[PDB]
Formats: sequence, C-alpha cells, structure tokens
Amino acid sequence: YTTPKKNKHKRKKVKLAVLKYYKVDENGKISRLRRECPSDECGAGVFMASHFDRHYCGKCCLTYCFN
Amino acid sequence: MLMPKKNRIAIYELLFKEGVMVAKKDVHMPKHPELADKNVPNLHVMKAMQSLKSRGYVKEQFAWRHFYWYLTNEGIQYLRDYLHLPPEIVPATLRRSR
Amino acid sequence: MAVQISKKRKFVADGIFKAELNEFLTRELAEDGYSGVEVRVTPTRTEIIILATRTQNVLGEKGRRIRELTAVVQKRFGFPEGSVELYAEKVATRGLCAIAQAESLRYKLLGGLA
Amino acid sequence: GHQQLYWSHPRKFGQGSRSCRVCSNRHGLIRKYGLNMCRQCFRQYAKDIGFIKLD
Amino acid sequence: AIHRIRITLTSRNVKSLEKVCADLIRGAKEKNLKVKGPVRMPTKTLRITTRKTPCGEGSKTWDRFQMRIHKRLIDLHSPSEIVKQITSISIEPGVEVEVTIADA
RNA sequence: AAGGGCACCACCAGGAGUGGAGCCUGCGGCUUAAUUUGACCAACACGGGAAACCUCACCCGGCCCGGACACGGACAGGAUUGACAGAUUGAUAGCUCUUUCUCGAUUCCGUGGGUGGUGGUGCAUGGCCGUUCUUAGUUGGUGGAGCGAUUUGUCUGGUUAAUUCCGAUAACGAACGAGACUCUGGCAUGCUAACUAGUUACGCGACCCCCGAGCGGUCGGCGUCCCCCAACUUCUUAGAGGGACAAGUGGCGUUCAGCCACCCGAGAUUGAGCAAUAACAGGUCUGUGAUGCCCUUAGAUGUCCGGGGCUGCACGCGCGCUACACUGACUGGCUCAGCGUGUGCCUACCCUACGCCGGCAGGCGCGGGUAACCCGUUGAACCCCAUUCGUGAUGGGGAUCGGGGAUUGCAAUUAUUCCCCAUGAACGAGGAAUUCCCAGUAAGUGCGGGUCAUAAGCUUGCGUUGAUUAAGUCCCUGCCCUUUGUACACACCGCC
Ligand SMILES: [Mg+2]
Ligand SMILES: [Zn+2]
Repeated sequence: YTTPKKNKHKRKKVKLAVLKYYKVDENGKISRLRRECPSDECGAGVFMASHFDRHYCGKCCLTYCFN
Repeated sequence: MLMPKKNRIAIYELLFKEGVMVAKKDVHMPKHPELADKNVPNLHVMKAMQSLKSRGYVKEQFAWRHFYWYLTNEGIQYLRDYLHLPPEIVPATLRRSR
Repeated sequence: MAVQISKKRKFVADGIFKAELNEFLTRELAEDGYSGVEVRVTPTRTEIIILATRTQNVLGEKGRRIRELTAVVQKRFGFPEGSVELYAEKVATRGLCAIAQAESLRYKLLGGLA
Repeated sequence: GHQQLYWSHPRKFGQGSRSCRVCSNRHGLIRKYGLNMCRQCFRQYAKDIGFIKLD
Repeated sequence: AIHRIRITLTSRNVKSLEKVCADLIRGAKEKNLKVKGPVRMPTKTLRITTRKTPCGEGSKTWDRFQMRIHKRLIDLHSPSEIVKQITSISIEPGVEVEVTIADA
C-alpha cells in the first residue's frame, strides 16, 4: 500500500438554506430574481443558475453566456 | 439502491400482477425484457427483489443465470399497502377463476 | 427459411432447454421428490410433465406452486401466452428412482442421521 | 462510475463478449452448434442435451 | 380442392422416427391417398470432442460425443383436398413434423 | 532366487524419426513495476492457455457500491441525486475544485449484519479426471483347516487374448471384471423406397462428321412430378432383414477344452466406446449461484475504466514446423477425395456462386443456402505429363532485415493477419543418447472441426499415395501366476 496520492477528498455538499430567491415589493408583486429555464422539459417551475458569466439550467443543462 | 420511484412501483405492480419474477443475472443489461417501456434497468430489477428477499416478502431460486423470485403471502399484504390496496386484488398465481 | 433455425442448431436448442429446465426443477422441487421431467413438445403448444413422488406438494394450496412454475418457465424461455402447461405425476416405484433415493438420503443426512 | 464509462469498453467480439450460459465462465467455451457452453459444463449436461457416447 | 403436401419428420432415435413414418403412410393407404415412399435423408452426425479432464492435467484423454439427426420425407398427394383428410400427425415425443405444400 | 506365461507405452528385424541447423511454441533461469498462476512414466502446442483491449487473475493510476436488512441519528424549513462552464485529470471521471442550479425520501452517517472475491488451503472436501491397469484380476454365503490373523473355494495339468474354458478337486453354490454388449468397416444386382440422389432409355438440340455411316461419337447442354409429361434402383442415400459359427475338410491334442493348414466365402481377428475390488495425501478451490475454514470488504483481494505485462533474452530443456536437395526445385499442361461447417436468446460475428475493377492481397454490385436443394460434380495436395536448371550453399533453404500496399478492430508500436519488391543466414543427413509403429499400418500429402472481429507451425477428425521388416523372445525395460527367502510393512526410493 502506502499509495503516494493522499486519500482523495470526497465532496461534502455545502448544506444550503432554503432557496428564497425571489422577492416582492409594496405588499407583494412577484419578481423572480433569477432566470427561467426556457426548454420544454425545464418549464417554469425550475430556475437557471447565475454564474459570474453564464446562466445554467439544472435539468435542461442549457447555458447562456453573456460575452 | 437509488432507483427512481417510478421504476420501483413499476417493478412492484409487475411482481404483483403475476406473483413471479424472472430476471437474468446481468447488471449491465440496459433494460429488463418486461418493463422495457418503463426504461427500468436490469440492475434495478435484481436489486429491488434482493431487498424484498432479505425482508422475507419473496423467496428466490437461481438457475444457471436467471433468478426466479416467487411472491409470498408475507409479500401479498406488503405490496398491497405499498400500492394502497384493500385485501381484494390478488396476483394471478393466487387465484384463477376462483 | 431464413427465420427458422437449422436442424443442427434446432435440436441442440431443445436439448439445451430440457437440460436447463431439468436443472431449475432439480433445485426447486428437490425436497418434494422431483424425479424427472418429460417434455412432449408439439408444434402447436408444448407441454411439460414433472415427475415427483409427492405430487400434493409440487401442487401447492389450490395449485399455487404449479401456476407459479407455469408462469416462471413461461417468462424465462419466452414461451407464448397459454401455449405451455405443467402436469405433475406420481412416479411409480419410488425406490427405483435413483434421483428420488439420492434426494431422500440427502434429506436424512441433513436431518442428522448417521 | 458515471453512466459514460462504467461499461464504456466495447465488447462486440472476443473472449470478453462470450460467456458460458451455465456458469458465466469465459474459458473453454463451445460455440459450435449454438451451445455457448463451458468445456466442463458440457460434459455435465451432455446426456440431457442428447450428446451420447458411441465411440 | 387439389393439393400436394410434403411431410418432413426429424428426430434423434430411429425407432420412433421409423414408427411415426409407418402410421402416416399406413393411415393414408386406408384413406386411399397416393403416398410417395418415405425418402431417407442422410443422417447428420454432430460430433463434439471435449477433453475428458476438467483440470488440464492427465494423459490427454478426449471424450467423443455424437448426436445423430435422422430426417425423413413423406409426400401425401391425393387428388382431393388433403388437409381435412389428414387432420392428424399422431406423433411421439422426440420427432418434429413440418407440414409443407409444394409452394414452399 | 527358481519355475511358467505376456507387452513395439520392451527388445529382436526394420521403417520414420528426435537429439545437430533456422523458426514456432511450452517450461526453467535471468530480467522487470509486473513479466499473474497451476502442473515437474502419470508436468513442459497441458489448464482446451492461438492473451493488442476484454480475457486477467500481475503492475502503475482513476471512477463506482452493484454495503441487502434491522436499530439509532439526520431530516420536506430538505435526507440525498445529477450537472454547464472554467481550472484539474491520461480522459467529455462534476473524481476533485470555484460556481450555483437541480433532484425529492429512492438516500446519507454510526452500530450489528450482508454480499462479492480467477484471494489461501486439492494436505479440509464434493464432482470430474489421470494413474496403479486395460494387465486379468476381485469378492461374499454355507461347508472344511486352523487358538489366531488367515487359508480352501480362487487348483497339479492341457488350452485361451482372458481364474478364458476342459478337467481333477474339502469344497458347493454364486457375484463383478473378461466375454456377451453399443457404434463403425467390409458383402449383399435379395426387400422398402426416393424432381432435395441418381443411372439407363427416349425426344430435342450443339458440334465433329461425312466415305456413309446414323441405334455414329461427345456433352455435368435441355426435356419427359412443370404429374400424366419415361422406366428402374445397378451406382447415392437409410431402414428392416440376412451373413461367419472355428461352420466344412485334413492333421495334432487326454482325441476333451482347443490349435495349425486349406476349400468355399465380402469377410475365417476392422477399429473404437463402456470397462471390477482396493488405492494415490496424483491434478483440479483459475469451470460452476459445488463447498468448509481462513483472509479482504469502500484508499476493497468486489467491480469498472486507461496504460503496460503475460511475448520481455548471456543460457538449459521438452512438443513440433521447415530443410539440407536432381527419388529434386522451377514453369506450364493434365487429373482424382472424404469427414464436415455454414446467418447467432443474450450476441454485434455465417458459407459463398456470378459479373466488374486491380498485378496481388483485396474492393464494388448482384444473387443462393437455416442446407442430399446454394457454396459444390467440394475441379485439394502429393502424384502424373512436358520445360528450364546441373552437383556449386546452386533456380537448394527461406531465417534475418528495409521499403510499399490491403483486410479485422475502438485501437496493429513490442511488427494481428495477408500481399508485392529487395537481403539470402545457419543447415551438405546430425555425438552420447532416445520416441513411435505390424496393413490400407509407418511415412509423404493436403482438406475440414475447435480456437476464430483478426488468425494455425497446435489439437481433433478426414481422405489421398502406400511400403520395409516380423508371426518371435524374455536379452533390456516392465506386467501376470506359482514356489522360495526376508532383519522389509512409509513396504528396496526398505532396513541397517
Ligand atoms: Mg531460383
Ligand atoms: Zn461452464
């Protein structure tokens, strides 16, 4: 044994708090603060990522970079 | 086992519809011949029944390369409540015409 | 024609089916006195006869076991629906069935007899 | 692993493609006449298949 | 319907195959059908020679396994329709039959 | 030690050889990260073991859980699952890593407990197989002899391949083995039949004829089950039967068991399969969802993926292939087989006619065959008949090596295989030793099957050409029976 590589660290998910990523104003008008996944199977229910240069759909895997 | 719920129910009703299950011992087989439409892999079928055997709801016999699970009476009521059925519907083996 | 398999491969396949069926029944009906299997296959539908000493055992309560076994062999070998049946027959002179006596000796030794 | 390398290696041919239909072994196979059976397994089931010994 | 049918029988043991060849032709004579004699096709010998040992250690003994396949053809060619006249094959286990007309 | 009998895994008389050369292949050794491993007559082309990946068990790395089930935590305010980009990695492994999306009770963590293992142990075992041993040997019951292990039966003799028989007989009646048996070969102009086999006949043709032939000769050219539009089974196929029994003659023999020679006969001994009691620390845990115990079990000895190795070479050995030449090689022409395979559960991969392109390996279209229908009248090789060579390492031999072209595959480098052009090495019949063999045998010679995407110097079968020597012996190596000796019983590889 005594394998040269140190035992690889396996990922522990960050454990994020509840989403709450859309807010309202003046007693309540809906305003999604992220991006909608436009594909047919993503649909409205899911939202897209907000990376530093692209937007990413968790299911539809669509990516939209603003270059 | 991390199989999806739709696949798990698909195995259970098929096992209930006829109280036997036949699967070839091949974890790499893309789809079970029965329930190919559900797109449940052969691995999911083998592992789902292994869980049932250890719990005692099914008894297993292995031939050359095929499992031959038979649904037992202790598995009759368990699949009955998992699929939410009163004691009226039987597997095909349990009753024919009677 | 092209769809049909050649007689050489065909007759080998039937021997394979009988050997595979015998092995499955040997493991399953071992404690029930399984003696042998006779396969009277016809072009219209096949039929399988199970030879066992204790027939009221190979046929479970209301024949659940035979209906199961009929379904089990139906799915493995891809037999078309309703074209296969299983009959159970009592073997005459069980003392002259080497398989039955060997299974009986296996049960006695497993019990703990000298 | 992930669904694109667990069984990624092609096995359309060779010893890896073929296994004994009885014991899942890959050595001493008999593919003649569509047997696809083990060298040792065939001797076991030869009588049941129909292969008798004349000479 | 007018028909002519080629009946091909194939089995492993000659005794049963020769038996089943008899009652079809003998039944047809009573049914006053014309019967071309049972043509005996050459017997197919499937020969698989496997080393006797399962170890690979020994004296190089080889085990010869033979499988004999026997085929026979009976051509029932009555003037009137035949399928209704011969509605039976009266087989025994081990022999395979394949009804076939002249078109095939 | 004696008396008798027997064996080409013994010899004799011979044949072909091996050992000598090159190469293939398997062992050992050396080397390596690994060069995985078992086996040492009865291991060493054996593990059906012809390994590029897989196989794979070895080495260097990287993923996954395919850790059931129970209990306790954790949790719908989320237990958990996947994933785009960048980095990262060998990698388009979200394996890590920033990044946030996504999934939804399927999991996740801990404790017990699975499970898997080509991991160890064949000196824990089953089964199988090899060997003692394919020799003729082996065992009860009752009776007899012994205090008893044991002995007789199971034998003086003749005979046999055979404790095979004949005979004496404190033995009688038996059992297994041998024999009988099963398959195969050789003969049936006798029977049953065959448009998936043919032959003769007849009718069309096509040619050569022509003197003139004319029921001329040739045709694997075409028809007559394209059912009314030939017969028949000789040849082919395969079923039922027959046939050979030491049956007949002569001789030898206790004139018993049997032996020798000969006539008639296809055949007067065709080859195999099966094969007893008892045993081996023989081989297999690397055939198995055969298996005990032990080991490992999430940084896996599970499993998958990538690469490498199993091939590595101062050397030794074993099984073989090719040769050393003229009883030949080369070029052309001629002419003959038989086993047997052929399109796939998974499973992807079949045998190929014909036409065209190319010098070849090959490529491109058109078909046939799941097969007595198509490959195929399997136009095989050796051989035969002509040509060149001319006793030289030569036109022998084709090892080594360079360049080029195809096929298989995801991938051909450590050359997969095939083709083309070049180099042309040892080798001039092989020391001591040593193997196999008695008639369609040895040997020459090719062809199928297995392995097989790719492939045979291997093996299993098949046909073709076809002998020399011998019908004996116990000399060598061993076997069987009896007698005898023994300080041996792990049994002479003993004991001392
Ligand atoms: Mg030359
Ligand atoms: Zn096997």
